[PDB]
Amino acid sequence: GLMQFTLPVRLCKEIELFHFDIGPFENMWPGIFVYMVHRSCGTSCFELEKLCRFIMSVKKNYRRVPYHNWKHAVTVAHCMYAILQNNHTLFTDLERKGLLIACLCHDLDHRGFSNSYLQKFDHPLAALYSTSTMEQHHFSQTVSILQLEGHNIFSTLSSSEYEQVLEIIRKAIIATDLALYFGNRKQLEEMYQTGSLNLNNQSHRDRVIGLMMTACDLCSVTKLWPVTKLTANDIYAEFWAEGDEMKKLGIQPIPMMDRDKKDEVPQGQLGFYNAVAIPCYTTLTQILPPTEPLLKACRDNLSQWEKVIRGEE
Ligand SMILES: O=C(NCc1cccs1)c1ccc2nccnc2c1
Ligand SMILES: [Mg+2]
Ligand SMILES: [Zn+2]
Repeated sequence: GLMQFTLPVRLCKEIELFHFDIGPFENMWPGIFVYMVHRSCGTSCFELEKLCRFIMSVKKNYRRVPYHNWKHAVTVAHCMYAILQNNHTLFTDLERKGLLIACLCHDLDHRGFSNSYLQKFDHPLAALYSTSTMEQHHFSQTVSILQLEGHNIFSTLSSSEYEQVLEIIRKAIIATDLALYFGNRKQLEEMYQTGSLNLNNQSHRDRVIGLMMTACDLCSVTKLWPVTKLTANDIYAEFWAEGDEMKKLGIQPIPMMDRDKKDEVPQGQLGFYNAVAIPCYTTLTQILPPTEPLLKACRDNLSQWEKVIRGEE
């Protein structure tokens, strides 16, 4: 009960900021996550024996892939933490619980390949789940880990609260499918401008939670430039592995994924910030004004990519 986690001073201050980097010390990340659940949720939300056992089993089931790894899990959980702490009264006790667990679990057992590559490979997961293949898998893996003896961190919830928390986590993990972002954001942009957006309307909250999930998932573009630039490397390490695996199926991959076409990366990053990142954080700032720093940092990184193109770095 009286056992808090404390970070060193600098982490303790920086962790409250959207652009916080969780750092290179793997052994500190579970502590960081627990610190965030205790501050976001309460010391009371989870039995700490079970939370620790849940965290270390989730970590075990992330793979040693360049980007879609444990560090990404905790980085995405941190971004959700910054949004929840900056919007303290807009979210239920159940949503703050569910959403940080959703983020930590959102890419469980990722192999570093797009849904498109699973479909073209004809992977068994593609037979089992026709759309949002990896994301239906990540939710399935979360439910598997929650069911291990000693891991049900939600055990103290009523029957109905339990079903609600697993529904929040399912929708939240499905929403990380970028293919669903475009429709979701458009619907949110219309609802906001026509003035019909209503946070007491569940269908509306669901959509807003989807946007948050996309925003947290992409939060690499919202870091200080050296973090953004060095994370892009890991992201492209995966894209190029997949491009290589496409060429092994006798399919020329899209330029983004072709390691032969590295030159085109800066322009591809511009399109990504323009088509995806900026619209995402713009719409999110409109619905949740206190998330303006994510839109600001993203605009800043777009400009850095423009400078890279103009040969200035
Ligand atoms: O998923 C990416 N590109 C393919 C698609 C975009 C939209 C729908 S499918 C992508 C591209 C570039 C990134 N740079 C940074 C972070 N995340 C990134 C993610
Ligand atoms: Mg994912
Ligand atoms: Zn992710």
